[PDB]
Order: sequence, then structure tokens, then C-alpha cells
Amino acid sequence: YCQHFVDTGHRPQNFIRDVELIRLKDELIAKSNTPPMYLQADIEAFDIRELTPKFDVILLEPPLEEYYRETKCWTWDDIMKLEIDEIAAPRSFIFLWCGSGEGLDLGRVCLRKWGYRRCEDICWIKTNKNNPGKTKTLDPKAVFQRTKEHCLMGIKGTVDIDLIITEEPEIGNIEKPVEIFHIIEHFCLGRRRLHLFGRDSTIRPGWLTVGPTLTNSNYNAETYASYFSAPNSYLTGCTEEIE
Amino acid sequence: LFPPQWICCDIRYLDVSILGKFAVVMADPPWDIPYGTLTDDEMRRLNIPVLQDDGFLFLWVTGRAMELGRECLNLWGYERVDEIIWVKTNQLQRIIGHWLNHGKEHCLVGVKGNPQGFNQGLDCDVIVAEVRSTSHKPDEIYGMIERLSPGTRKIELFGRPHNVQPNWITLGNQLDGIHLLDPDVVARFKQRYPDGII
Ligand SMILES: CNc1cc(N2CCC3(CC2)CN(c2ccc(CN4CCC(C)(C)CC4)cc2)C(=O)N3)ncn1
Ligand SMILES: [Mg+2]
Repeated sequence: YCQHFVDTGHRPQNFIRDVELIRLKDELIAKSNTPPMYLQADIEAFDIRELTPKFDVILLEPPLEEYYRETKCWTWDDIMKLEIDEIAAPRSFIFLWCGSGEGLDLGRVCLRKWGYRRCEDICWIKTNKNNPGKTKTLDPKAVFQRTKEHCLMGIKGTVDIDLIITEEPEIGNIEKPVEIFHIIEHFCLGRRRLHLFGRDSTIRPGWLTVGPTLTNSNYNAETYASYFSAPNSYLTGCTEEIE
Repeated sequence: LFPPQWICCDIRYLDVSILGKFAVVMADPPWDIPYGTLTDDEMRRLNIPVLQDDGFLFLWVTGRAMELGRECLNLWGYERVDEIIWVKTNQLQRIIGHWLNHGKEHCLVGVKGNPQGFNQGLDCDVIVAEVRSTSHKPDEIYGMIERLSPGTRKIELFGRPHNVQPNWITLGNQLDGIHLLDPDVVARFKQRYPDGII
């Protein structure tokens, strides 16, 4: 469908189709979810070690300059200087949104810097079924037209597909597909889940969201910690709650 | 010589300097993760750098090789400037490490030198195509590469029979003999291998 995209403007992925009942697991995740907590903070200027306890899952969505190639951008210089390893649990996971440029390399440097190894590369494949004749300006270094973003998965220490197909968001909208949360939550990796650089629009049960653009906070380190005091400490997120 | 050429050999031991310069190198190496694999050192020491001065490298990577291939790519003198993914479907156009099921294959794109005269921006970094045979790369990449670099000299490493393509010299051990037609190349091959045996 590549001689077709060059002809009609439809990206090869505009033609993938369909884009048993695993429903009970979803019920278990939902019953298990902590209430949402959130905290406005400027992450540049904030000691991350105050975020406690240590996290089972970190979802990290820094605002790359490339997200605003049409309309405070963080550089990979800035991202790399975060001390993620200070808030990661000894056995824990990271999901890092890397964009489609240097980030696919600088994001792997970050993963290694913080003590993870990449075991999954998740691709957000963006269709243009509603604007075929809208070819985008290219990175100077780009050979091809970039129609996807990558989200790198990292593990440290000891069902689904590695693709997300949705339609390209309207220019200036930076939201990532909410399906990233389903993939994450279906792994059953722990209940202490942190989204850095989330927004009001991303707040979600079972998640602690920290980000400079939040409008309200309800963070309390002690209240948050109580959700995981025994006998709730080592639950996966996908099990019956303890009576 | 537009028509397909190939050289059955061990790429570890063939002298690739005979082959000249190319505008595009493509390799689908057997990474060490059903056939003979090269260790990481054998891969780093491949003589990619003599193959190009100004041009592009297409490097299939899977698993652990997404990190090693980035290493070899930098070691050989390239900067990674794109990454193609092939979404694998069936004849009904639906989708088909140990943590997720892999519905794609990755191809790093690297640049070297100052390649000039290339129509960059004509294709997507997503290929969609039916999975032909197990461990077969999809024909659409050749078209993509042809649109990028029309009529230039190209070389594939670790090709299999069906990989032979016009404007392409394929190297690989599952090939049949030595089919060479470009006069400058049949010349350097006879000067470097008088008795025709690597
Ligand atoms: C000892 N040194 C050598 C060796 C040598 N060959 C080595 C043996 C080969 C033929 C060439 C290689 N291969 C092979 C199989 C699978 C892959 C993985 N890939 C992932 C990307 C893809 C989906 C687009 C295609 C499949 C990649 C490759 C063979 O099945 N057979 N040629 C010269 N010297
Ligand atoms: Mg779900």
C-alpha cells in the first residue's frame, strides 16, 4: 500500500481492519484501583524523592519540542537529568514516550541510565483517514514521512499487541492514546503507578498523576501510602481485594 | 548493469572492496538471539564502511538487536535518522519480547556522509503488507528504496534467493554461485579472486 500512499495520500495503515471475554480481568483491575491522586508540580524544579513510596510502574510523557511542530518543551538533555531511578521500586517498569526522532535513541540511553532494559517497543500508528491530502513538514534529518510515535517499555529486576492504531490527533493536541493505559494495566505490574507530565485530562483511577499543568491537587504521601499498607502491599492490580 | 546480480559467499570472509560504492545498503543480518548466526563481534567487524561514502543504510533489527543494531550502525559511521516498521497482516488485512505479541518488524534507517540527489519524503515510515514466507522481507521496501534513490547502485547483505532485484547486488550464502554483469565489478572480482574461491 506504499505505491498507494505515494499516489492517493492514504498512509499504508489507513487500511488495517478490526483496529474471548477478557472482560473479567478488567473488572478485577477496576475493583483493585486506588482512587485517583494527582499533584501539580513543576517537575524541573521539584525533588522527585518527595514522591513516595517507590513505584511499580512509571509512565513518562515529557513534552518534547517535536510535539509542537505546528503550535515549556523539555529536551532529552532535561529528561535524561531526571532521577527516575530514585523513585523506581527495585522490581518495576517504565513506559517512556519517545516520539519519532532522536528520542528513539536518547530514550534508550535514558532507560539504561535509570537502570532498565527495554523488553518492548510499542508503536502508536497514526492513520489519516480524515485528512489524506495533509502531508506534514519533515524533520531536516527525516528520510521518510513520520506517521507514528514509539513508547519504550523497560524492566528492572526479575495477551496484548505492541501496536496502537488511532487517527492522528488534530494539530496542537498532544494527548497520547488512552490505550497505553489499557496495555499497561493488563500487565498486572503493581498498584503504585505514576504518570509524570500527565494532565487534568489524563487523571485516572489507579494512578498518581504529577504534572505542571494540573489545576488541582489532592496528593497526600501518607494517604497515598495507606492504600498499599498490609495486607494490600503486594497485590498485582488484577486480583480479588483483601477482605 | 541494471539486471540482478548476486554472489554466494560467506560475508564474513568476502572482500567487499571489489564491489565499489553504493547509494543504499540493506542488511537483514542473522542476529545472535534455524540458521547460522554471527556473534556480536562478527557483526561489529563486518566491513560496512567501505561500502558507502554518501548514502543510506537499511538495517533490520529484532529483539536485543534493536540496541546492538544501533551500536553497529553508529560504529560503522551512520546516524540513525528514521525507523521503518512493517505491520504484518494476512490476506484479509488484519493484524497477526515475551511480554507482548509482536505485530511488527523494525528497520533502522541510517545516513552517512552527505548523500545528495535523493527524494526524501516520498513514503511513510509504516509498511503494511501480508506476511509471505517465514523470515521473508516484504517487497514494498525495495519500492520505497527505489523511490528514494532512483537508478542508483544498491547492495543487500544476507539476502536469500528471492531477494534478487534489479540495480541490486545481493550477498548471501543460500544463493547459487556468482552472477556478475557490471564490468567494473567482474574486473575487480577477477583481479582479487583469480581462481574464484573465497
Ligand atoms: C556465516 N556468515 C554468512 C551468512 C549468510 N546467510 C545467513 C543465513 C540467511 C542467508 C544469508 C539469513 N536468514 C535470515 C532469517 C531471519 C532473519 C530475521 N529477519 C527479521 C526481519 C524480516 C522479517 C524482514 C526478515 C527476517 C534474518 C535473516 C536466513 O534464513 N538465511 N550469508 C553470508 N555469510
Ligand atoms: Mg483494557
